[PDB]
Amino acid sequence: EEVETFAFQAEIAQLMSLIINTFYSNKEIFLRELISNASDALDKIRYESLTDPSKLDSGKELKIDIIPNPQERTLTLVDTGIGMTKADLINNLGTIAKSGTKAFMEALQAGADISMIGQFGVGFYSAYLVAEKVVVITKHNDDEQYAWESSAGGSFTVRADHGEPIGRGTKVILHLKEDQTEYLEERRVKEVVKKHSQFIGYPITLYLEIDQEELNKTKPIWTRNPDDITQEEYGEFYKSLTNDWEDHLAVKHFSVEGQLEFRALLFIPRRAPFDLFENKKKKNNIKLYVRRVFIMDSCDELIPEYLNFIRGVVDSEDLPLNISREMLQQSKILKVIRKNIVKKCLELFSELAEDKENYKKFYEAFSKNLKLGIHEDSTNRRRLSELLRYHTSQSGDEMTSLSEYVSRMKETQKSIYYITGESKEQVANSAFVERVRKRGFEVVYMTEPIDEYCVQQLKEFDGKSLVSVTKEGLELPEDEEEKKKMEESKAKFENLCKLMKEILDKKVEKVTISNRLVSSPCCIVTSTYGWTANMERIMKAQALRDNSTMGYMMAKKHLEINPDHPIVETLRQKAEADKNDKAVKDLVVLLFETALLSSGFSLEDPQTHSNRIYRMIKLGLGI
Amino acid sequence: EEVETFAFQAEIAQLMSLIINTFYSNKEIFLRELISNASDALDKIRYESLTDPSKLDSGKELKIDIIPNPQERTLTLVDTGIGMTKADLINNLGTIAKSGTKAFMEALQAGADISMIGQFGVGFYSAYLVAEKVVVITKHNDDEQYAWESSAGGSFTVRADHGEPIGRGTKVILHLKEDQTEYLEERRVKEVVKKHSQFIGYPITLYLDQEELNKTKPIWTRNPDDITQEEYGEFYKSLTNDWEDHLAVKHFSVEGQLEFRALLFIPRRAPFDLFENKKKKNNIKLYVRRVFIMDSCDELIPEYLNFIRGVVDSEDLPLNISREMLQQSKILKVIRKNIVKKCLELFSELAEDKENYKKFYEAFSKNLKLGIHEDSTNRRRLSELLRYHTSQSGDEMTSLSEYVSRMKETQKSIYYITGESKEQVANSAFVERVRKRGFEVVYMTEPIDEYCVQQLKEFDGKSLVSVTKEGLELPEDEEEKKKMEESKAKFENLCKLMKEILDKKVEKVTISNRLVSSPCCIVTSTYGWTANMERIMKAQALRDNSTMGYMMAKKHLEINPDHPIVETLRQKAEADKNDKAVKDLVVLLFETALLSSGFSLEDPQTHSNRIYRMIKLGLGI
Amino acid sequence: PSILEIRTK
Amino acid sequence: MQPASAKWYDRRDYVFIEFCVEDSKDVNVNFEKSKLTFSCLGGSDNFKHLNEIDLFHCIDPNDSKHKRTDRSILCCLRKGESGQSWPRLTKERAKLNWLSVDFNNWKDWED
Amino acid sequence: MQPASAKWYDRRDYVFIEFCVEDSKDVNVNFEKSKLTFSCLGGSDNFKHLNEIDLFHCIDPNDSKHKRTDRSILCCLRKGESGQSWPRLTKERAKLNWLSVDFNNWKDWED
Ligand SMILES: Nc1ncnc2c1ncn2[C@@H]1O[C@H](COP(=O)(O)OP(=O)(O)O)[C@@H](O)[C@H]1O
Ligand SMILES: Nc1ncnc2c1ncn2[C@@H]1O[C@H](COP(=O)(O)OP(=O)(O)O)[C@@H](O)[C@H]1O
Ligand code: BEF
Ligand code: BEF
Repeated sequence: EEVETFAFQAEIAQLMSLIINTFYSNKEIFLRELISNASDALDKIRYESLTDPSKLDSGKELKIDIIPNPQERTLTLVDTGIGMTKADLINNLGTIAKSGTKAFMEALQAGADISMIGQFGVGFYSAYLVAEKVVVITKHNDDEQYAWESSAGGSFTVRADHGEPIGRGTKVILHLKEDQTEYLEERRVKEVVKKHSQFIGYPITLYLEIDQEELNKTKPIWTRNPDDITQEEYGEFYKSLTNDWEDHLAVKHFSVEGQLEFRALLFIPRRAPFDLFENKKKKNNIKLYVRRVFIMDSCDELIPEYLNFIRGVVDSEDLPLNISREMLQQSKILKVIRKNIVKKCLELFSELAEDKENYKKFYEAFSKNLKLGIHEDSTNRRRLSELLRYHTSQSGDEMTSLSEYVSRMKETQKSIYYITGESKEQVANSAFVERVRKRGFEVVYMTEPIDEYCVQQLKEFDGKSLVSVTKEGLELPEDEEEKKKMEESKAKFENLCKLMKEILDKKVEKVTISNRLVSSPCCIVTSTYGWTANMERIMKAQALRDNSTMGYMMAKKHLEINPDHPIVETLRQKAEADKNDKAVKDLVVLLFETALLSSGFSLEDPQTHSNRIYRMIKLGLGI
Repeated sequence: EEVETFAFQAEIAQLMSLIINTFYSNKEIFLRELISNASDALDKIRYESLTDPSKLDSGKELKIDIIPNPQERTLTLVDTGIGMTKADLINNLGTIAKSGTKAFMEALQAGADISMIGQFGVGFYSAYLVAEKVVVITKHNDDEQYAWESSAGGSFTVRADHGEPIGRGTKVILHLKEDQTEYLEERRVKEVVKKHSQFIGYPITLYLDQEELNKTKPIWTRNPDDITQEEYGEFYKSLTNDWEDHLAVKHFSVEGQLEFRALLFIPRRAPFDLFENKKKKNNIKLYVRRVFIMDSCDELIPEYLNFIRGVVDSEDLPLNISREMLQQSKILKVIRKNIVKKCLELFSELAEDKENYKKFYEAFSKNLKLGIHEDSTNRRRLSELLRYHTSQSGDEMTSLSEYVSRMKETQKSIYYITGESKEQVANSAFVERVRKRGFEVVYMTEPIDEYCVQQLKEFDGKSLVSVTKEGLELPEDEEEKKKMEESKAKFENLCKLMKEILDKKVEKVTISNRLVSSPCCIVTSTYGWTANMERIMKAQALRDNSTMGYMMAKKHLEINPDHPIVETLRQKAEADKNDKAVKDLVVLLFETALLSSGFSLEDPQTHSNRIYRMIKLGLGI
Repeated sequence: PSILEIRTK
Repeated sequence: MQPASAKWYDRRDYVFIEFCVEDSKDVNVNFEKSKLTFSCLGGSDNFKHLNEIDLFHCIDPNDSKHKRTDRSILCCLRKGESGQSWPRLTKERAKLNWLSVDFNNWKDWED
Repeated sequence: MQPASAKWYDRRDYVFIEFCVEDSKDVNVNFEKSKLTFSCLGGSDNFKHLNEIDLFHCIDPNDSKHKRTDRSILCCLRKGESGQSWPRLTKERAKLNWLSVDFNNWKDWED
């Protein structure tokens, strides 16, 4: 039948109750909104005056001001910007969701040195969050003054003004509520301005007695081309931004172009702050500025957890914002920011590497973050390993790299050897490396608890696999003569192996002969599938580990024998003389226990070993 | 001069662009918005049909429907609600910020128990997130069937429709986009409904053929004194998809300015993902008017109570415009306190079932021991919830409040020994004297017990005193103290002699009062790290390497003044000041006692070499 | 597989 | 002859109510020991809103002010006994379909 | 005569452009290998819009389309070479004041 056609309308009585009650949750960004509007006005007048320099005839110093007057209980914001006429008053302040900034920016030449904040059109009505009836004064260059008095009560009364001349520019006058009087102080206003709008391009002056005590004395240098800034101005900017009393260690300046564009600065601090791995509620390191206005700082998506030490600033031009201008829409975007920040931090480390004078300063403070990223980050595990420095046998006191070990490696070795312990003196003197160091092959010391987690996820390097020296098969590049020597020793030492096995039941899986000892007697090793000897000491002290899996993947101990020690050479003869001798059944157990103490294992009820030692002390004392 | 008075306005195109673009971040909540509207209409008609039951003559079943149609892209949503006349269409669907739901709910008679899920006035226009041309067929009981159509372009047509009858009830017919066809699969719509809009009181039926999506009626809205445990189990199994019945349950409500209902379930078996994911704390959910709002945002539940599962419902909270998060973040500081205070009582009434408490404490002990460390306010309530093994208990764990009742008349502290297993600490050299006098020792074997004891320091007025720390004070007789005094008066030469021998590894050599059979032990100082705390703080892999040198144990050797070996050693020490055997035996004894005390021996190759050297003398090599 | 250091002292 | 919307919250020494009646004409705000009464004639629809609220507890009326404005009529009552927290405004537990709680000034003063 | 604000996004095989002119009339949308043109007559004021965009990379227009919805003129261009990512729409690096990126349907297909 017939079709009636209508037009959409808006309930202008609830549409403002929404904007005031619901959209805005923080009753502090009213000052940010007003400052941003003043900045729009100043940018407008500055861009317009680029053609006819006589526009500044009514006023020359572009600026912003704040004049809290507690006697009147009003927070005046004097200004010297473009202003706006009567028709502009009625068509910009009285129309919800209408903004002259966007219409002005859409009508300027293609490409200009201007970028304005604000496109939605509801920012000004946030000033009734913390204020009574508002009063706006204005003076354009093509009109006279016009007082504007509204109270968000369905009315706004433009009228003629007869007060003092302003020359050129707005003068907002709020009226703070009785309980919100706490924004007329020095401390609160300073904190809000510094937090939100510190990087505004025009001077801000707080007239409170009169002392023009400027609040914006730092300037954003990430906009300037990097080639223009000296390596010392970065230091001043770092000191001002972070309050640190020492200059930065390294600095990175890069930009990205495409459908997502932003600029970024990355400073590596000199000395790592204490309590670095504790604060889980606030990390706020990589701030996010959109058109030089604070947006957010706390979002793990910005940078992985293991890059917590990097402190910098990231600025973007046209990201999409929530209606409150505090949260980032399309939270899937951050997967590009993270991917672009990480691969640049790694290039920063790579370029810091070729200066081996302060790499010690960097490493001594930030080694743990690298060794944790190797465990967690599964994509950069290749480029994150070449930045590791490890103490080796053929070095002494100076740390060396894995790429130096590979460069010094023997022509016959087919793997990289390493040993895990508690300190360096304990590791160097250990029994396992006695044959590796005797042949001449280098060894890698790993004296850090995080090294076990680092080497679980590392399996090779430059095509060469990391094989330990406390596991089952340590295939030395052995000469063929020692093959037949091993055959003779094996065929000459069976009975002792079975006799030791039958006394060491349910403790050791199988007693074998050794190929990694030169002077020390029997040593205890573990099996391939399962935690190593040292890792048990860690995993049994984590204090947040389930108790069900301890007995499932523990270990498989394997005793060994050095076929040259007199202690075992005579023991074999004593065993062959009488395989059930009591002294043998005590000596083998004592030797097993004192070899177990050599490795990084621990016993159960060591009192049974203390008593064994005390009894044979009493034997020597004649008691 | 003159004061010109005007009135505010609103630009329609900009407002529409705002609402479409920059309000909602998830394009998948149009379905919950339309389902909320459907349930609003159903509640309207269900309330209307009370006073005048003739309203249900045009149809008597209350339901919701959904009919995806892939051949021509639509997504129907059939209802049986109050419907809308022409005036309602014109003055509700054409005004941005006007809501008839609020006006209807402002005219309730006195207190009618009906709750609607719309206040804002915007949210119908969230359909244009995924829809090209919405069509709303409608039929009230007063005015005939009208067809409504708009492309959200500042225009909408209210036709007069002669098509098929509906009887009574609206029928939204979306026209989905070209790349938004993904919302017609059974699985996708089923999952979206299950996640967002599951707990609504009216059946939802997806014609693919009547698989009602919501079979589980809510039970937190019923008086808890009317629910049997079988219903609680059957609701737990549906809520958490668990094949195992629950273990405990709490049902409390809070009245006042901030009101809410809550259920709390304690699972039977601890999941293997605790302390692991540390990304999403989705255990506790937040419902407002039986609609999903947000999962647990961190401060809802403290970390040490991560195992609690439950649901929280409320009738009035300050929701954001997107209805996806609360506005004021001060609510989640009172809700946390209320939930914690309720859980710490649920545990208390769980305690009195001794046969049932073991099944809980066997799997959820680490959480309590961490809460003692972190919850600085609830230590006096997490202290009586601990059970520990003792020397006079065998295989039956006992609580500290049971220990205090068995205390001797002369006891002035609580003794405790810490190690790495029960077998070691049962036979260690430290308890050899305390056990002798019939005193009750408390065992502590888990690593988290080191953090637990470090922050307790008290119980019922008693102070926790370790047995590996210097200064242990046992009730002694007058004869005993003078015997110890004369023993100290006859062992100064040997004490200073062996002190001269070492002079670096230990700082004193005293006379013992806690050893009976072991000749010598080692105890640390009172201001430092315990013997086992040091061994624990060298396996964190993320720590400050510097601070170990400043807060470190300060060893203090000890000697049993009656064991034969040291008694004979005193003879050789006084006879000759620098006999080789003496200066070897003291080092050997020190290292042997250093191994037995749980200390990480330094450079064990030397201690091994000593044994390998002195076995040869036994064999005469 | 997770490093579970717990802030101590 | 219909009730007007409202919002309310409290502090340590005062009670606050905000009757959202835009463009208020002929406002009759009346306090009392245990009863409250509001009567306006506002807006374009030209109804005569009337609110009949029963008070929870005794309050001092001679130290109570109302600050009329073009957007609301804010009432600020003086609490009777210092520190007595109010769990609800009206005496009867039954819900009032218009009166809500203003959560943008709500504070946990009795921390 | 002024340009009309637009938004654009892309996928693995098509470049999408959506103009923003409500209640359009007699729109003349014409594609070219390297250039796009658009000349509508819409709005309440009966104003004239005109957008001439130089395409960044060659495309085949024979398989293009558009759908004049009463809310927006959604164009859709067929990418000439599959998989070729576009960093920007226009040849000239200078920013256009009326062109943005539709971040609601933006998707990192290159993954
Ligand atoms: N102090 C000022 N000086 C000049 N113009 C101003 C001032 N304050 C506001 N305006 C103008 O009034 C409008 C601000 O309204 P508002 O609702 O805040 O929208 P928006 O923040 O999106 O610009 C804009 O057209 C802006 O140019
Ligand atoms: N299926 C429906 N049946 C009855 N009324 C409906 C239906 N869909 C929408 N409405 C009406 O349309 C309005 C909802 O519009 P909307 O913009 O979504 O606001 P709100 O969600 O805040 O109620 C209400 O007046 C509601 O009664
Ligand atoms: F404050 Be407006 F958005 F510039
Ligand atoms: F969709 Be409305 F909020 F009921």
